[PDB]
Amino acid sequence: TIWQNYIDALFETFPQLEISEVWAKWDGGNGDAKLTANIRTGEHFLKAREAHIVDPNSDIYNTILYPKTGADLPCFGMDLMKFSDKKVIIVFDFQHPREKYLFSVDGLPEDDGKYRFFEMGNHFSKNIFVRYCKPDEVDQYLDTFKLYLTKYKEMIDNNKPVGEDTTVYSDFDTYMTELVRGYMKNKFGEGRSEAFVNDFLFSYK
Repeated sequence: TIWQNYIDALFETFPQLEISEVWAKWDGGNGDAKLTANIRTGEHFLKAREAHIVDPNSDIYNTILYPKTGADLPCFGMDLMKFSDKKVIIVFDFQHPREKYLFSVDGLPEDDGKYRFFEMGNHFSKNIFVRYCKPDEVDQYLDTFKLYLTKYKEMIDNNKPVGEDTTVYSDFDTYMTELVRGYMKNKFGEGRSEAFVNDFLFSYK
């Protein structure tokens, strides 16, 4: 995968997040598409849920860390998406569970507001990070990603949250579910795509 350095950085920062379930291994596409879905658990987190899909023209790593509750911490989410042979979109952010709550982190870049990608202040922070690039270029943004990870580890470590109330994340998982799902439908079928979104991606609704 073109995302190996991101994945390595994520689990260097959070070595406690160990695979607790391999939720799915699926073939799809022409199968020439392979999907891996893992649930990871470990100190300070309810779960990290990691989706990784590859085919001849795509490489998608979609992962959200859901911290334990009661410290009002955000999730950390990323959608690292090679979607064609020559194109990638990279998105990562601190995604707060509370609707309409504006979050930010001192010392991180702030989006300039030139492009309207996501609803700022509603499960996306001032520091939303969105870039398009070539597959050949994806590590240009690795250093910035590592800085985000450093700030997230600091807030997790400072707070040591212990709550296990998954309903904290209901509004967030509903919102993300509502946010065509063309890729998944085309490759794995309408049924498996629906199960993937509801039972794995956003299962706290």
